[PDB]
Amino acid sequence: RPFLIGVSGGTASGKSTVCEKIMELLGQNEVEQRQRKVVILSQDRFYKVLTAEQKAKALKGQYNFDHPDAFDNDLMHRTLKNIVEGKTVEVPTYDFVTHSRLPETTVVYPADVVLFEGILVFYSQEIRDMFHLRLFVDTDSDVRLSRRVLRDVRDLEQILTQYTTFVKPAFEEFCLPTKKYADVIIPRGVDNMVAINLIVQHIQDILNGDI
Amino acid sequence: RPFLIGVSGGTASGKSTVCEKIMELLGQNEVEQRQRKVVILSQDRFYKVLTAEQKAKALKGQYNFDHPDAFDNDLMHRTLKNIVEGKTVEVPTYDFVTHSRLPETTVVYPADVVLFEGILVFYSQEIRDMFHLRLFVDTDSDVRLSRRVLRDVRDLEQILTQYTTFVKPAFEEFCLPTKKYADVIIPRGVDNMVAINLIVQHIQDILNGDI
Amino acid sequence: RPFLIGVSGGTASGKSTVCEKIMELLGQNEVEQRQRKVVILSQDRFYKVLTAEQKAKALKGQYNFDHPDAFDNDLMHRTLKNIVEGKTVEVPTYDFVTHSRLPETTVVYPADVVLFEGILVFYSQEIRDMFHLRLFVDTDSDVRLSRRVLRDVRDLEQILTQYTTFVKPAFEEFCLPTKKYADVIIPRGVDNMVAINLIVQHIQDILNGDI
Amino acid sequence: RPFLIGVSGGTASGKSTVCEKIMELLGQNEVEQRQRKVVILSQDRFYKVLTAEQKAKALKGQYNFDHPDAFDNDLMHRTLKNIVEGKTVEVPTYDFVTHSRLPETTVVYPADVVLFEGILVFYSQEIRDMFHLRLFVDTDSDVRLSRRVLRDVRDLEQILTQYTTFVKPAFEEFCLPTKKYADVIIPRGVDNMVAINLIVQHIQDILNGDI
Ligand SMILES: Nc1ncnc2c1ncn2[C@@H]1O[C@H](COP(=O)(O)OP(=O)(O)O)[C@@H](O)[C@H]1O
Ligand SMILES: Nc1ncnc2c1ncn2[C@@H]1O[C@H](COP(=O)(O)OP(=O)(O)O)[C@@H](O)[C@H]1O
Ligand SMILES: Nc1ncnc2c1ncn2[C@@H]1O[C@H](COP(=O)(O)OP(=O)(O)O)[C@@H](O)[C@H]1O
Ligand SMILES: Nc1ncnc2c1ncn2[C@@H]1O[C@H](COP(=O)(O)OP(=O)(O)O)[C@@H](O)[C@H]1O
Repeated sequence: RPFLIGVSGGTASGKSTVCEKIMELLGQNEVEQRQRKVVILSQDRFYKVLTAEQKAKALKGQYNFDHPDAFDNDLMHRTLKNIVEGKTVEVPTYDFVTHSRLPETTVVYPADVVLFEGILVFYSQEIRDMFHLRLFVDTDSDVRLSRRVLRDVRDLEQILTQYTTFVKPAFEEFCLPTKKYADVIIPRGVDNMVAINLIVQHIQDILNGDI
Repeated sequence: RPFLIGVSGGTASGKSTVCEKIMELLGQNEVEQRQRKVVILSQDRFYKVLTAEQKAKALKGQYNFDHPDAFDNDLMHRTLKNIVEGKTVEVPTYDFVTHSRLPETTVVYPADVVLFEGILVFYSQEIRDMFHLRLFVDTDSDVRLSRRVLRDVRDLEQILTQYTTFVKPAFEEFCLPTKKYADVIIPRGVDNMVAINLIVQHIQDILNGDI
Repeated sequence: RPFLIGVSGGTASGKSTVCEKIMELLGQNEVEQRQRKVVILSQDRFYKVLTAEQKAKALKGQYNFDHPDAFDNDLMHRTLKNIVEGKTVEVPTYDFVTHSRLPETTVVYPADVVLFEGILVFYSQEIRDMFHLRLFVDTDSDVRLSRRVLRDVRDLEQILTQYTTFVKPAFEEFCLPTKKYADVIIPRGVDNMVAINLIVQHIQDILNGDI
Repeated sequence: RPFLIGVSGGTASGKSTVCEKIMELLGQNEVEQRQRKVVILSQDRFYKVLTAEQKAKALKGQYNFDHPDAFDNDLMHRTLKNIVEGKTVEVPTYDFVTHSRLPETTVVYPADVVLFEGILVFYSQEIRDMFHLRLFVDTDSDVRLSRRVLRDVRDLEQILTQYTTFVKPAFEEFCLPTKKYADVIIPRGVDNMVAINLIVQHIQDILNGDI
C-alpha cells in the first residue's frame, strides 16, 4: 500500500485512454480528486521548464521532447518516492502551448492504487523497481503516428518533420527497448476490453482487500 | 462456467511450463485428475494418426507437424465443445516416438477453469471465440530454438534441418499471425512470475466465486 | 534483352523517386519516350476501371486499392510479356481524381532496361520470374505514412482512417511478405546514393555491352 | 584505390561464405596470397589476446566475444588505415581453441579490392567511413543459431547457454543497430547468387578499370 502500476508504451499507443477507461470502470471518475482511491499520474506533467534558448528551438520545431533529459527526473523520482511513502504530493501542470508549467499545482492525496503512465516511465532502474506491476501498451508506430497527427490539428509539416528527425529515433533508442521490462503487454489499447477488465478486476481485488 | 483460458505461442515459448506453474501455484498438482477444478489440455494431444506414407516421411524428417492440417481439428473442436457444455471427455495421448495415439485414453472431468495450450489454438475462428481469455507467450525464435534443441537430445542434424525447412515457415505463416488475437501477451514465460501471479489471482477469483 | 529490374516496397517507400533518380543519372530524362533505352513502368497504371458500386465505395473511403484484386493483373502480365518479347506496347493512365483510365494511352517502345515499380509487383509467381533483378525499397511504415500524408494534401481524416482499416492490413498481408523474394534490399530510398549508383553502374554495364 | 567493401551481419549470417563465393567467382582462389588483387580480411583475426583471468572465464563459458571491447580495435583501425594507404600489412591469426594469437602472422600485400567481413565492422564511426560500399547480410537469428550450432560440433549445453546469456544481447545491442549503416542489404547469403553476381560484376568493373 499504495500499489503502483506503471504503464508505458509509445506516444498515442493508448496509455492515457486505457488508464481513463480503468478509472471509468472503477467508477473513480464520479469522485473528486481529494476523495479518490485510484489515481492516474502522467510523466508528461514532469517536463522540464525550457530555457530561452530551448524554447527558441521548440518554436522552430527543433527540440526533442522524447529524450530522457527532456524530463525533470529528479522531481519525478521524488514525487513517486513520497507517493510510495503514503504522502500528499503537489504535482505540476505543463502547457505545450507555452512550453512551461502553469502557476497553479495539482494536489494528489494518498491512493490505494496509482496508475503511472509515461513514454519513459521504465527507463530508469530506480523508478522501474518501484512498480508492483508493469504494463506496456503495444501499438504499431504507423497506427500511433496516425492517432498523433489527427490528435494534433489544434500544422502538418512541422508535426511530421519533427516526428521523423526527433521522435522516431528517440522512441526507438530510449522507449522501445524498455518494453523488455514489461510484465504484461497489452496489444491495441482501449479496444482490448478483456485486458482492461483483467486489470480492473485485479485493482478491485486490491481495493476489496482480497489481495 | 467452465472458464476457458487459451494459451498460444511458439514451440518451446513456455506455454507448457507456464501452465504447469499455474497449476502448481493453485495447488492443483496435489490432486488426482478426477478431483481437479483447474486442468491443462494440450493441443498436441490432438495430432492426427499418420498413415503409412506419412509415417514414412516422418521418419525421413520430411513431415510437417506445425501445419494446421497436422492436427485432428474435428476431434479437438468436438472435445472443447463438450468440455464447454460441462461434460466428462476422453482425450487421446500421442507418442512422438511412434507417431500415433496410445491404446489408452485420458478422462477429463468437468473443471471450473480450463487452460488450453497449443501452437495453433487461435488459428480457427470457431475455436478462438470459445475462450474467455486469450494469452500469448512471446519468446523470440532463437531463444525457442535453443530450448527445443537442448530439450530434444533424447540427432542434431535432423532436428535442425527439419526446423529450417518445415518449422520456421509454418510458425511464421500460421502461428505468429494469430498473436494479433491475444488479449494479454506474456513475454518470456516461467520467469514472468508477476504475469503468472496475475493470472493465478484471476483464476483464484473465479474459483472463490468473486467473479 | 530487354533486362527487367523489378522494384517493389511499400507505398511512399521510395520506389518512384528512386527510379526517377536512376533515369536522371543515366540521362534518360533528357530524351523523349520514343527515343529512350531505359524506361520506368508503374504497376499503378494497371488499376482496374471501377464499377458504379465500386466507385461509390471509393468516394465513401470504403474501397481497397492495396489488394491484389484491385489491379488488372491480366493486362499487366500481358503487357510485360510483350515488352519481354521486344514489342511496342500501349499502357493506360489511371486518374485517382476520377478512379478510371484516361481516354489517351502511352506508347512504350522497346527498351534495353525496364524498371518496373509497384507495391505488388512480386506477388504473382508468373510475374516474379520475368525479372532479372529484384529490388525492394525498405522504408519503415511510420516514415512511409508521413510521406504519404504530406504528399496527399491536394482531407486528413479520410486518408488516415482509410490507411488503418484498409492499407495497413493489405500491406502486411500481401506486400510485406513478398520482400522475401527481393534479391537486393535498398534501405531508405533516394538518400541511398551508394545503392543507386551501384544499380546505375550495373545498368550502364548492360547498355555499354559489358554484360 | 584500394576499394574497400565492408560486409557485416550476424555470426553465421553468411558473411564468410559469401566473401568466399565472390573470391571463387572472381577466380582469386586460384592465386597465392602475394599475387591476389581481391583479398578478404576478417575482423575475427583482431580479437584481443585474453588475460589469465579472462581466459579463465572463457573456459567456464563466461566471457563475451561479441562485445566491441572483445576486439583489438586499435590494431584493426591501424591495419585498415595502412591497407588504405596501399601498404603491405601483417595480420594476426586467432585460435579459439586456445583463445590467443598464433606465433606466425599473415602478410597481406596491396589489393585493388578489399572485402572486410565482421560482426561489428560498422560499429565505429572512424572505421565505417573508410568503406566505399557497405553490405549487410541479413539472416534471421533462429536460422543463424542453427548454422552456428551445427558448425560447432568440433558441447551443446555450453554453446546454447553462452548464446542466450551473452551472444543474443550483444548482437541486439551492438551489431543489429549498425544495419542502418548498410548501403545494400543482402538477404539470405550464399543462396543469393543474383546479389553476389551483382557485387562480382561491380568488382570486375573496378578491376577492368571501367570505374
Ligand atoms: N483503440 C484506441 N486505443 C487508444 N487510443 C485510441 C484508440 N482509437 C483512437 N485512439 C486515439 O489515439 C490517441 C491515443 O493517445 P493517448 O492514449 O491519449 O496518449 P498516449 O498513448 O500517449 O498515452 C488518442 O487521441 C485517442 O483518442
Ligand atoms: N523461462 C522459461 N520459460 C519457459 N520454458 C523454459 C524457460 N527456461 C527454460 N525453459 C525450457 O524451454 C522449454 C519450453 O517448452 P515448453 O514450455 O515445455 O513447451 P511449449 O513452449 O511448446 O509449450 C522447456 O524444455 C523448458 O524447460
Ligand atoms: N529519401 C526519400 N526517398 C524517397 N522518397 C522521399 C524521400 N524523402 C521524401 N520523400 C517523399 O516520399 C514520397 C515517396 O513516394 P514515391 O517514392 O514517389 O512513391 P512510392 O514509394 O510509392 O513508389 C514522395 O512524396 C517523396 O517526395
Ligand atoms: N545459404 C547459406 N549462406 C551462408 N551460410 C550457410 C548457408 N547455408 C549453410 N550455411 C552455413 O552457415 C554458416 C555461416 O557462417 P559463415 O558465413 O561462415 O560465418 P559468418 O556468417 O559469421 O561470416 C557456415 O557454417 C555455412 O556453411
